[PDB]
Amino acid sequence: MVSTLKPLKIGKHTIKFPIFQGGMGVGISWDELAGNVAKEGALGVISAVGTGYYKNMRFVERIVAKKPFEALNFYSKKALNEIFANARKICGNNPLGANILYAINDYGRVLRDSCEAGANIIITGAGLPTNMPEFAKDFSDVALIPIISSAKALKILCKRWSDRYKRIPDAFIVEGPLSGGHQGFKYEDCFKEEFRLENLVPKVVEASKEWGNIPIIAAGGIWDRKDIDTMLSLGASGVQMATRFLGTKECDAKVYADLLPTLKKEDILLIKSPVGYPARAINTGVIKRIEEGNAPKIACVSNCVAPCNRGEEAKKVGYCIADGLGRSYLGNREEGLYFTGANGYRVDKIISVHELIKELTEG
Ligand SMILES: Cc1cc2nc3c(=O)[nH]c(=O)nc-3n(C[C@H](O)[C@H](O)[C@H](O)COP(=O)(O)O)c2cc1C
Ligand SMILES: COc1cccc(C(=O)Nc2nnc(S(=O)(=O)Nc3cccc(C)c3)s2)c1
Ligand code: SF4
Repeated sequence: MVSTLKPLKIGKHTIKFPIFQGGMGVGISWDELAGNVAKEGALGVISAVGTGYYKNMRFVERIVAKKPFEALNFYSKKALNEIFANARKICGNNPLGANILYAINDYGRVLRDSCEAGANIIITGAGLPTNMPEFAKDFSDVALIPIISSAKALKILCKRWSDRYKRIPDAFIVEGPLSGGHQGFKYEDCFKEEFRLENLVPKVVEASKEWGNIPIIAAGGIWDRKDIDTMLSLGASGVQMATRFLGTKECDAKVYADLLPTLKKEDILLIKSPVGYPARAINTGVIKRIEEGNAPKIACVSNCVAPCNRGEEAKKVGYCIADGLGRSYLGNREEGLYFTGANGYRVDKIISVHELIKELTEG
């Protein structure tokens, strides 16, 4: 209840604690997780990726081979609407974010869908999102947050946004190479000390100085209050954490509650991805199937990312990311694809979102 962490302003919104729960697809950070996180006073973030899978394709107009047909159904507006409404049944009008990656067919469509669903903040990575305000202009109060890997990207994004829209980002998330999901670094760079989050954050904060000290949120490998305090002492205004929340009871992908307490460090690895960035996965499910010669058949149905070119890169790397993550959300241990931060092996007990926030904020 008593904390020395101070509330964080992002645009017109305020969160009690300077903590983001990072967005996680597919079906990992939806209404239960984000709702309870926001209820606790942190920023709950709803992933807008693969919402067609929500409640086993409850809100898709067409299904092929048990998959949402095309990007209009993979990124389902009605599903997103219901997820946000259900989250607000828990967290009321407490701020909620919507996370949507840049490298998609229909980026503006999904951003505006998130705004119309009630998002207070849009968070976008997996690319250089130089045009978020173009699609946000009808929603003046929604804060816009790019995820970056470098101070150079901060400078570029601010200059482009300022020149074109007379607006700059409301915050920046700098994500390091210990994070879950995809990495904003080449595989070889993920292991180099120059790109450790403790080295990225000071550079991004110094670059931020020139544009009015836009708040900086450090993400990737942050485990406990000590890591939070380190990042804050390096100039960050807040932190974004995901793996800790991946190990909470309120996680919307229930499989993780059984997978994480058994997870060993040697079973976490960086793999190739149809998205075109290294992805940090657990060596289980579809990965194992690929190595046995029983890889699921690949034929693009959901058209989930532009860099893949409708199955070309999926066939090259050996798996479809939409199919695998959807199967994971639907409970497929044999063929699901499972992601984790580097810290995933440190999850022993599955605890409540409430006790996690208490651990992170007490004192
Ligand atoms: C399971 C999992 C799924 C993720 N999916 C996404 C995603 O869809 N979009 C995104 O921007 N980041 C994604 N990430 C990255 C997180 O939002 C977060 O920035 C990162 O994991 C923070 O590091 P930590 O996990 O050590 O706290 C994912 C991370 C994990 C662990
Ligand atoms: C449908 O495709 C899917 C399925 C699951 C997850 C995703 C996804 O978008 N995964 C992510 N993982 N980390 C992300 S990050 O934006 O925080 N870092 C980052 C990473 C790379 C580059 C830059 C600039 C920043 S995005 C997409
Ligand atoms: S084949 Fe490629 S573009 Fe199509 S759903 Fe799979 S990963 Fe996405």
